[PDB]
Amino acid sequence: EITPDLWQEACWIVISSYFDEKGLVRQQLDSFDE
Amino acid sequence: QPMIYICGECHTENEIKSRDPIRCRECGYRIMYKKRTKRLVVFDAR
Amino acid sequence: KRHIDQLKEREYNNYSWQDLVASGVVEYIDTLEEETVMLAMTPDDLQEKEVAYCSTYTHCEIHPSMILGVCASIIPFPDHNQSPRNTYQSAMGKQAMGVYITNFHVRMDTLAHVLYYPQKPLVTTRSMEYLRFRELPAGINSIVAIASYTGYNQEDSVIMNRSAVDRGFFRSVFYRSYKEQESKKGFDQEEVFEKP
Amino acid sequence: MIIPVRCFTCGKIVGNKWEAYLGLLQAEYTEGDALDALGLKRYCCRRMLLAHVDLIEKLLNYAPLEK
Amino acid sequence: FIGKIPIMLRSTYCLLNGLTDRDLCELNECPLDPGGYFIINGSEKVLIA
Amino acid sequence: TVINNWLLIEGHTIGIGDSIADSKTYQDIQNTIKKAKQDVIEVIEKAHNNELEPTPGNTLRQTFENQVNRILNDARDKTGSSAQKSLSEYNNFKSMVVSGAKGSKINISQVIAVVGQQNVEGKRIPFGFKHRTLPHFIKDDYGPESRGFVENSYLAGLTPTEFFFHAMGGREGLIDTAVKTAETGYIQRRLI
Amino acid sequence: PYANQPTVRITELTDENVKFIIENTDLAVANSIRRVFIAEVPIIAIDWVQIDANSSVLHDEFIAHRLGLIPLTSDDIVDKLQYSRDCTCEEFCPECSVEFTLDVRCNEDQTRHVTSRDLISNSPRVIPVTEQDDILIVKLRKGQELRLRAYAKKGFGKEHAKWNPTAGVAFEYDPDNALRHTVYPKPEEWPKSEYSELDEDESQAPYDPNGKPERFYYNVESCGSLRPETIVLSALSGLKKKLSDLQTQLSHEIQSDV
Amino acid sequence: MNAPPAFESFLLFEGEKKITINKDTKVPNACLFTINKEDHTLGNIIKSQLLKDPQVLFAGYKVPHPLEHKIIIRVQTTPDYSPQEAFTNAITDLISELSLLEERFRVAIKDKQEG
Amino acid sequence: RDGKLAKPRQLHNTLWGMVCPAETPEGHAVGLVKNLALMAYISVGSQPS
Amino acid sequence: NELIGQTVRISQGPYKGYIGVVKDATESTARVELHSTCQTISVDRQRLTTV
Amino acid sequence: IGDKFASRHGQKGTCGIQYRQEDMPFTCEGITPDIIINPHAIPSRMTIGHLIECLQGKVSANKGEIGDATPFNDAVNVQKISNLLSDYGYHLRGNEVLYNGFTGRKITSQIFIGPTYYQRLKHMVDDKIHSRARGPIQILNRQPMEG
Amino acid sequence: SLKQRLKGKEGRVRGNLMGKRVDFSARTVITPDPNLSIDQVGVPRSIAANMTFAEIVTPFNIDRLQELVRRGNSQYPGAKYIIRDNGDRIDLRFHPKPSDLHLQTGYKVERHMCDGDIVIFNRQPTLHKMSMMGHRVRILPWSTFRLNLSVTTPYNADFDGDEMNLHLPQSLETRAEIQELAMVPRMIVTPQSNRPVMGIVQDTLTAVRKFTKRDVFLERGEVMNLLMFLSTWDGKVPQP
RNA sequence: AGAGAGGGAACCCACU
Ligand SMILES: [Mg+2]
Ligand SMILES: [Zn+2]
Ligand SMILES: [Zn+2]
Repeated sequence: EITPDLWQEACWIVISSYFDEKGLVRQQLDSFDE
Repeated sequence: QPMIYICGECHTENEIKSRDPIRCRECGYRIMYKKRTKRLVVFDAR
Repeated sequence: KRHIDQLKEREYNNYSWQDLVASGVVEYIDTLEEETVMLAMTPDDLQEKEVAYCSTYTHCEIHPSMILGVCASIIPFPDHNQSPRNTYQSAMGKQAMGVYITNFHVRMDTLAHVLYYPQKPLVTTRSMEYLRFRELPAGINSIVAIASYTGYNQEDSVIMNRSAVDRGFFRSVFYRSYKEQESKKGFDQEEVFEKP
Repeated sequence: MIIPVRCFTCGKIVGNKWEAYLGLLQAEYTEGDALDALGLKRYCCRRMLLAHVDLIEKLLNYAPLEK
Repeated sequence: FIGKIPIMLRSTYCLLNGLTDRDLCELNECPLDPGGYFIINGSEKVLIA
Repeated sequence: TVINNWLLIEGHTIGIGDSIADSKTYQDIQNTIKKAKQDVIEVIEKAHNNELEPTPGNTLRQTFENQVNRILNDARDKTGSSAQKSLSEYNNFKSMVVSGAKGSKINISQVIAVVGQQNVEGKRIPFGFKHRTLPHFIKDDYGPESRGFVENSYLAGLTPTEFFFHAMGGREGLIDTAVKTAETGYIQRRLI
Repeated sequence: PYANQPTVRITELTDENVKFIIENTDLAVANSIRRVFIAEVPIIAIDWVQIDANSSVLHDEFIAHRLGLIPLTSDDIVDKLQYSRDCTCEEFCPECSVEFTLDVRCNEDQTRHVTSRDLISNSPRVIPVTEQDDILIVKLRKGQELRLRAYAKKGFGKEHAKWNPTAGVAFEYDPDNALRHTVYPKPEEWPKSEYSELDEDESQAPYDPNGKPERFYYNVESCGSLRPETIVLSALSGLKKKLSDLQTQLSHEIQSDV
Repeated sequence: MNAPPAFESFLLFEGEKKITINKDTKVPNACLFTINKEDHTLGNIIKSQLLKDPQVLFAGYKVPHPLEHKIIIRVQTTPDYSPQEAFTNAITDLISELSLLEERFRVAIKDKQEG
Repeated sequence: RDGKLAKPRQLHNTLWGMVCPAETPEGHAVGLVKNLALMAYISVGSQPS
Repeated sequence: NELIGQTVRISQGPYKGYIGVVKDATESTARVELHSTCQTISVDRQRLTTV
Repeated sequence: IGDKFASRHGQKGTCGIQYRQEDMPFTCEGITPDIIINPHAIPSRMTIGHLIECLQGKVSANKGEIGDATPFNDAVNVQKISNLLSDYGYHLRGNEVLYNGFTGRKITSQIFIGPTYYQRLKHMVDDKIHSRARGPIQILNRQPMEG
Repeated sequence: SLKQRLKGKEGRVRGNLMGKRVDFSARTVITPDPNLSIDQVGVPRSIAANMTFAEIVTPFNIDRLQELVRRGNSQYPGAKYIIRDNGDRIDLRFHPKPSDLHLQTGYKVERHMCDGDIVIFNRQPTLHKMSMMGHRVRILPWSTFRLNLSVTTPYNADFDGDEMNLHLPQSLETRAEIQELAMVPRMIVTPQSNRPVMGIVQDTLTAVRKFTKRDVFLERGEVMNLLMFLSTWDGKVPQP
């Protein structure tokens, strides 16, 4: 189902997933890689 | 007269000479680290 | 909710951010496409029925705090400040002494400023967990008092505690490297390391 | 890096509390319960452990240059 | 051999790509370093976008 | 010397208790903001139906813009006045403003009651996107919140859109400060 | 024209702190006694650190700093020690110093904690205070080591904060401000002190113009270098000694003028 | 660099007088007592004790600068009564009450530790 | 640098979420030098075929 | 002088116990670069004791 | 003194003076400030976030948890922070009765106190102090050197 | 080229002839100090032990200057240069034989500057004449320029990392000129708007506004503590 | 007891 009011802790889970997958310097590394 | 250097990655020590190319004997690592001085140090604990 | 359930249990389900991108839940919107998108700020306010504003949302912002940079993310309550103050703090935050790197004992950096007892902030943001500011911090939590006094915190100055400083308060250490090599040349000038 | 020996404000000896603080944390206590289980009433002594980052454990991973 | 081109750290053609943090600490490189910079004559260079 | 040494006995501070007004003042501020917002909305609905008549000397869009800016400035002034009637004579913001040492009434109004309208180049926040200021607003939205008016104060904090518009205003101020210096110095050099 | 008679009433006495009340004395006397608690009480602390060898991740001066702030048991030796600069010895002796030796090398894969226990004194009485765990000086990886000799000398809190025996000296007079020295804007919001004696209906005591500060409440928590009561005894002795020396110089100056 | 050594707070030097008496010339029976290498932790008590005399018309003290370790205690007493006498009586009164306080603290310790 | 105009330096509306609104060098390079936002990502580009 | 560049130990005075290196020396006094503090201070030759 | 410190809100400033612990003011308990900042730095700069950080720091250091300071929360306003601080035996708005460090008489005003997060900037005064007197001289023209 | 060497803001005419590098100048951060007069600047010792004033040997000061020369250099009270009658410089930092350390009337002694010496204190954007004023030297321990609070307003220096430039007038004639023209007491009222530029700065202003209120009353001890700090007090406690 | 110093130009980041 949906996240009615535990959204405050649910959004930071996806933020953590993004920054564990990508990182802070994906621009430089991916640009030089391509 | 020879100076003792610590062989970087090897962490072993060896002698060195004047006008001697800087090489370790274990694996020829180029980076040497000079040993700590033998004279006394005294620190005010402040 | 199932996405959150599979996303909390990372390193077990191998459910990454890329899997959520593949699931058609999030997508990357660039600046051209922002001109033709109806963007919800937060879901708890802009999907519930009210005196309706638009009721035609296409995308929703993940979290508004992600509009800020890396140095504006370490500011506690940056929306309560004034914007020039936030800019000046963004300037100063790239200048605070601290453990700039973990292997600083190996690096022969010029002008290495490191600190004795850096601390994580008691008042932190959620975004510091992703800049890893709690692992290589820059600054110490200090018991400040905002008081007029003898007259040495007059015009943008602060009175410090001598005993606290003697207890290692902000006592930093400054490293400076010096490099020099000799030059084998055409025998006219020949540098060599020796005690003169 | 390593835990300060004294609280900056008080001078209360807090350097001997860090390992016990970690033990109380891994023994399923709250941080507030662990602090006053160690006996830290003043919040200036509480911030010394509550906001410390034990960075020296990161520095001990590297092999010592001198040996 | 055409020539040597610089490599920014933590790339897919750097030595320490995908290495574990223990391996990085064995190489005297910290896992905290994000890379993305070139080492030119020992100087760390950043290509500003 | 002697006033500092008396200040040692007296002591002077500033805090978060000096930035909070009683709930009656907050109710007054919120009522004024709501009334002004509804007034702006009804002015907008007059402008849509061509019932707004143009002031002699400018276009209809500006009769409208003058009306909106007038209403919002009146709201800012009224909320500031109603905020600065509730210091209770011990508020340190009033202590510094009345003495004239640091600050003014505008700072008190912005901290306690409302930041006010944010401006770029003397007018409201322009439509950077296609006929909207930010992608969160519907197109052709000439309301207070869409065009840069901030109804929150520094005590309550700004919503992200208000934060961005406030950052725009601060950027304009910093640009002015950074560009003024060289021209002023050159004028001084020529004059001397 | 003379000094009032003060009196002491001790509410509790623990190995950490002492809590007492001093009545019938002036405010300046009470504040000075607090300041002499913080500063003028001499204890024994490490001040001369000679690093024979060091391979730890922490540098030499960081280790010397951490050795400075370690409290030492000086309950009875500090009264016998001369100040180091006042001694006629050959720049160090057991009459103005206490010798400590640290000699630790880590020969195991476990992280070896060089604690305060590894500090070995030649004087059995002057030992580090550490039931409680030891004070962590430096952690050691395998292959690292540190050897040092540290001389501790007598000093007080004005010189450096490592000679401060007190963890915290709480001091307050008139907990319900009948003197009205502090003026609350809204006294209802203000929590009562530990020594307040007003009922929960009342916020603060009525004002009296003829009153004066008296009945000062102290909470002197020691850091372990001294027992909390010998801190007070040494403080009173030190303040009396300072006044006596001031009187002696005063007598010399008066005799010089006449 | 320019950090004063930590012993500048309390240690005198050769050619430094601990106490210097300068007779004031503005009003009769007034003296400035310049105490070297001291702070408020002496002058405050001396001032408070000198205010308890019924024959001291003015009792004050100030530090010229917190970075320079000296205080000046200004004493104006009633005529027929020298300010130096008031000073040397204030010191004795302070010593008396402090010794009495120390003895009473000893008695309190003996009461508390022995029940 | 050193231009008396303001339009290349101002905080445009389309800087929302892509670039930080607060962080900038406040010298003579206000608005010109910017710092990227957190979740903002520069598309590395692919072939249109 | 002979004392120049000689590790000395202040054996008398307020700075007693400090190890330093003599930078300048005279008949009366000598400047000592202290190993502990970031400061070079001058003391009498009668107060110095070489290692 | 002269060393340049700064908050996390653009509230920079050099060290004016350093008092010892006995000269620094103190609360009813033994807590003295580590830093004492100017009250006049607030009203014109309008860093209310600094005050809120101080209040949340008191709440966090008493509660035993690292406080949350995300900008756009709506779950943490100043009133909730004050209500959480009131439970730990403090004033609602973080004010605390400081006693004077010199005279001992309690300060008439109630000083706002609490823990913030201060940053020491790279800028010392030893790196910036320099004097000169007929030292090195340029060769192109006989004027003193630069830097 | 030569035209490029002359035409610039870094050339010969502006860059070298108009604004040139000068000896006898110091630059360090300023920190506030309310315990010294408005015409006093608290300079560090290491700055005062490096900037010298050429004092002429006269029979009035021959013993004092002789003692300062006996101290030599780095004994703060000391000097570093002693200039002969024929313009010959003799070092005091290199410790010559005691034979050529005499003083007769006519010698110059470049001695380290002490308390009471006059210096020129300025900030960078000297937009008016009160941005560059003369102060009296006070020797304070730490390594900053301790200057007063009310002089902030003409200087526009807010102590948040500001560093000032301190020039030393070398001649006695220019010292008297600075004392008689560019003293901050003589630069209180500006000619641009016939008003003072010093004023009373923030904290003193607020404390004096709260101080002079009607409901402010002072106990006798507090009154004596306050009157201790009046420099212009004739020693008479006013009637309450 | 043997006593002076030099580079120079270019370009980046901050500092008030
Ligand atoms: Mg400034
Ligand atoms: Zn090897
Ligand atoms: Zn001895």
